Amino acid sequence: MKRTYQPNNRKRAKTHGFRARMKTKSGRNILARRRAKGRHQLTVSDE
Amino acid sequence: SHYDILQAPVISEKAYSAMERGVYSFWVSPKATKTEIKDAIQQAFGVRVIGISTMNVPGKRKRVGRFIGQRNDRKKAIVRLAEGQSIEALAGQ
Amino acid sequence: AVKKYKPYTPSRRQMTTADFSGLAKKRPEKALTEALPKTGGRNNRGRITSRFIGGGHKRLYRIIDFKRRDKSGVNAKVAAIEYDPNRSARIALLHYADGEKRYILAPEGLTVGATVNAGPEAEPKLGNALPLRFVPVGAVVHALELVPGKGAQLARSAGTSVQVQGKESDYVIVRLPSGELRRVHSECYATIGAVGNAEHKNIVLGKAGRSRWLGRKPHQRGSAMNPVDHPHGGGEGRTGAGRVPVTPWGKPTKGLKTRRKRKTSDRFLVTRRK
RNA sequence: GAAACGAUGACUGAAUCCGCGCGGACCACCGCGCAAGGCUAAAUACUCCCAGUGACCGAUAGCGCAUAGUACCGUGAGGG
RNA sequence: AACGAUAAAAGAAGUGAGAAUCUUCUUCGCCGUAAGGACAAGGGUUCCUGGGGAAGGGUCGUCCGCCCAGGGAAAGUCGGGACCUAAGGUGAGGCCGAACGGCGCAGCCGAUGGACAGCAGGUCAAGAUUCCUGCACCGAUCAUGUGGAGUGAUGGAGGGACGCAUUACGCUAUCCAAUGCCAAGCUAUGGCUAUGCUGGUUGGUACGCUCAAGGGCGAUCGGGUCAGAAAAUCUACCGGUCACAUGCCUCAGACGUAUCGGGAGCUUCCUCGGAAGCGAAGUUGGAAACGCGACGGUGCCAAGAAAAGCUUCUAAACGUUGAAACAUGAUUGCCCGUACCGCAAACCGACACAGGUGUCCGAGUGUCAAUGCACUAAGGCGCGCGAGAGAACCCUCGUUAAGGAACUUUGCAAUCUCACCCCGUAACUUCGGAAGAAGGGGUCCCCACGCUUCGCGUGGGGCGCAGUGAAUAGGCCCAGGCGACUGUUUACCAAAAUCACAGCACUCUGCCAACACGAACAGUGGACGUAUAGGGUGUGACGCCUGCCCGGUGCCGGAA
Ligand SMILES: [Mg+2]
Ligand SMILES: [Mg+2]
Ligand SMILES: [Mg+2]
Ligand SMILES: [Mg+2]
Ligand SMILES: [Mg+2]
Ligand SMILES: [Mg+2]
Ligand SMILES: [Mg+2]
Ligand SMILES: [Mg+2]
Ligand SMILES: [Mg+2]
Ligand SMILES: [Mg+2]
Ligand SMILES: [Mg+2]
Ligand SMILES: [Mg+2]
Ligand SMILES: [Mg+2]
Ligand SMILES: [Mg+2]
Ligand SMILES: [Mg+2]
Ligand SMILES: [Mg+2]
Ligand SMILES: [Mg+2]
Ligand SMILES: [Mg+2]
Ligand SMILES: [Mg+2]
Ligand SMILES: [Mg+2]
Ligand SMILES: [Mg+2]
Ligand SMILES: [Mg+2]
Ligand SMILES: [Mg+2]
Ligand SMILES: [Mg+2]
Ligand SMILES: [Mg+2]
Ligand SMILES: [Mg+2]
Ligand SMILES: [Mg+2]
Ligand SMILES: [Mg+2]
Ligand SMILES: [Mg+2]
Ligand SMILES: [Mg+2]
Ligand SMILES: [Mg+2]
Ligand SMILES: [Mg+2]
Ligand SMILES: [Mg+2]
Ligand SMILES: [Mg+2]
Ligand SMILES: [Mg+2]
Ligand SMILES: [Mg+2]
Ligand SMILES: [Mg+2]
Ligand SMILES: [Mg+2]
Ligand SMILES: [Mg+2]
Ligand SMILES: [Mg+2]
Ligand SMILES: [Mg+2]
Ligand SMILES: [Mg+2]
Ligand SMILES: [Mg+2]
Ligand SMILES: [Mg+2]
Ligand SMILES: [Mg+2]
Ligand SMILES: [Mg+2]
Ligand SMILES: [Mg+2]
Ligand SMILES: [Mg+2]
Ligand SMILES: [Mg+2]
Ligand SMILES: [Mg+2]
Ligand SMILES: [Mg+2]
Repeated sequence: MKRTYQPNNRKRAKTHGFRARMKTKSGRNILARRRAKGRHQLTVSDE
Repeated sequence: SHYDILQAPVISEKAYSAMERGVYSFWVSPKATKTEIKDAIQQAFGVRVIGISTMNVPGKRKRVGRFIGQRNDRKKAIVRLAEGQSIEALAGQ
Repeated sequence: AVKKYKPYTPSRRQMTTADFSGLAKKRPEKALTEALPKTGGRNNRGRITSRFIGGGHKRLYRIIDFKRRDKSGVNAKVAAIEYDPNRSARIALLHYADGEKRYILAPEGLTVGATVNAGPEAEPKLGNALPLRFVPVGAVVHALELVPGKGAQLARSAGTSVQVQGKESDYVIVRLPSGELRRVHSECYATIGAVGNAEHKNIVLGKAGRSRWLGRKPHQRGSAMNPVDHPHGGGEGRTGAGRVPVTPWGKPTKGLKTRRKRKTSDRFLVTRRK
């Protein structure tokens, strides 16, 4: 049957993207929080 | 400058056969405009170009031990000149 | 008056349709058709607000002018009577000797080819746009505005009449289709006559579908819902309220007045609607 | 609470030296005080980073890592 | 236990340390509106070549979608951008709000849509409307000539500009037939000796007084200021005038001619089999699109985007011995996308998983028709354990004496029925229906006759148990309960008598409406609607109807 994850480049970028995350204080707060954890993958646009 | 733009010649059965019909093939800087490439080849070889085509080429992703990585993305440029003009340093080849 | 249908499908007996044989078969004016997107009854915060709206045929808007003061003095002729989807009334096209084309609500009787005149100096015949005071008493009229030049806000849906009870102060006593009596500034324009279509009240929808073609999503009985969903929800069967009839939000329906208690307009209402 | 005093949201709004504000309702007396104008280092806090030390740990311990926020899981936040 | 669909395998030959699994040959079997082909989304080198074999492969592997290396992807014309706007997202100013922030006109972003110049072939081991060949096209800049006075925006107008069902005429793609044309060779096993058999049978471009259905069509003068902010040869009004049948205009496609390809095969060389060279014919008859002519015709009600490019007119402007416009020539041609998988072993499902995945193409014979069913072409595949056995028992199937629901909670299950033609057909009813009610007959082959052909009727003859001869393929009825009806629902134990429904009633709401979302005197829905409208509540087609009780409670109204 049709499963949850149904890949869509533009979806992913527009939703979990760097521009997206920067558009809001809470997403900015993710960015900083992640940087802090030392993630290789700051954000989806890093893939 | 000019010379910076032309990274290397393309070496392969294909490319040789191409130069044998007077058509040459260069590994270029990924950002290069086709006009920039045209002009560059002209200055570097004093050759008039009548036709170019280019192509961005994703570098092969390879692995060394546990380390997975990508090679540099490149760009291939194919040029064809007029007058059956040839380029010596790469014709004998 | 209405088109009927032999019962060749079950939902085709009761069904009826309007009479269009008097509508000049015309596409609306390219210079007068606006784009009307729909809304789910959703507002700029995205929430359903107006409840049970959706679907239905695609609609273009046809710009109308109600305040005819733009073209007062000069007169036009009736070019045609076309169909408008977003209004209960049929509408009609105007060709001025002036050269402009306009759209006005189309009143009961008024035929194609007639001429009509806006502005204070105009006869009490069908279609003329007069200030209220210049209207002979007891006249039948519609398209009444509530402020001079603001535009017709009263008597617009099909087959509706306003009957001037008669002059007074600066103002004129007016009879509203609800049966309510109102005071309206005599400087306000109006247009002579009953509204039209008029047989509209008699058409029969017939099949669920028809509701959907008119962009009306099905309407949900509270009693079917659940406690969590709505006051009338719950119980172990078909149940009768178990409390006063009440809206989703809890305020009493059936009988509870709602018009705001202290309001400016009140001293212009001479008799409540009844 | 017998509720002083500061503090404002609403309404209202006095004296300037024999004047003004306090002293735990409130009055007299006796005492302390000069509101509605501003800045100010020092002692104090913390520890990403640096150095020294240890009746701290030595590979299931010690940081999650003898390094990795990687592999891996998750659409994502995030976990690891 | 299991090795992931019961579509199926056999032999030879090769290779190799080792082969049921790899390679070749010959067959066999399975898909063929697909299990074939082409896009999109997604994936990311999985493509090609050469090598490898630890692990990954449900066995084995010498093989692979795995591992290593190297190659491979070419665009002025296809798709996106340098153009356009929709929902939506934004948004100086501006409107609100403890803060972060919420709105918000113009403008702007935003394809799933508008717009827009290239076709036919060839070939790498791997690319092709990109490269090569052949001949077109587009804008832009300049030169030479035709120039010989206009050019026309950031504003105006025209235009772009749109639905559903049905349908007439002409054509193409395309498929069929043949003692048409062309090419090859053979005589099998009783016969045929070609009149048998196999295969092929026109794509682009240009021109042509050849054919051609269909489709598009007002012109001009003048008047009116008041309409288009203003302007205006433009537009819209009003008026006048112009030989209705049509001609004015267009030419899907056809024929012809010429030319550029292609073309069955033929040849030659040769290196687990490719390389080049060559080249025949082009008929007549028939079928036929959802494609094209096309923005066609008719009918319907629920009444069917926007903006730019485009055409037209002035404003301003610079001109008016260089203004548009044309012809030829030269020049120029950016950016990203193109490999491969792409109904799947390469995407989503932890798997090389019986699931899921949007659009186009989708041949023949037979069958009333068909994208149905059987077989099949092209193409693709035999589903990555195998071999024997031929017990119980289990699953999926075939048939079954006599009986026929005796079974059981219940005919649950399984059978019977089954297509098309003709005959025939009840109660009941809202006169539509019930209805394919029920029931009976027919169906194949030959021959003659008639008719409108692919066909059918009539007559007579023929063969079998049987003639929709195999596959697709309704069992029917009588009588209740509930719901009127088509519809809807509990993803993963309930599809129903649930919900919705057309109809009906009560009630509120006079428009800054009631009502609703909101930090909020913002904004928004309601609704660019206006009481024949809108909200809330109950009832639930239709028909006959819908009684008694206002004490309690709630609503409307009263007032000492
Ligand atoms: Mg390119
Ligand atoms: Mg590799
Ligand atoms: Mg209702
Ligand atoms: Mg329920
Ligand atoms: Mg409740
Ligand atoms: Mg209840
Ligand atoms: Mg105080
Ligand atoms: Mg140890
Ligand atoms: Mg076993
Ligand atoms: Mg298997
Ligand atoms: Mg088997
Ligand atoms: Mg050997
Ligand atoms: Mg096998
Ligand atoms: Mg062999
Ligand atoms: Mg396929
Ligand atoms: Mg790619
Ligand atoms: Mg193995
Ligand atoms: Mg070997
Ligand atoms: Mg491969
Ligand atoms: Mg080209
Ligand atoms: Mg916003
Ligand atoms: Mg698009
Ligand atoms: Mg194009
Ligand atoms: Mg384009
Ligand atoms: Mg036809
Ligand atoms: Mg044809
Ligand atoms: Mg024959
Ligand atoms: Mg013989
Ligand atoms: Mg624009
Ligand atoms: Mg490809
Ligand atoms: Mg799974
Ligand atoms: Mg398998
Ligand atoms: Mg599968
Ligand atoms: Mg077909
Ligand atoms: Mg077929
Ligand atoms: Mg089939
Ligand atoms: Mg085959
Ligand atoms: Mg395949
Ligand atoms: Mg038996
Ligand atoms: Mg028997
Ligand atoms: Mg019995
Ligand atoms: Mg059964
Ligand atoms: Mg009958
Ligand atoms: Mg029958
Ligand atoms: Mg017999
Ligand atoms: Mg018989
Ligand atoms: Mg059956
Ligand atoms: Mg039902
Ligand atoms: Mg049903
Ligand atoms: Mg369920
Ligand atoms: Mg069920």
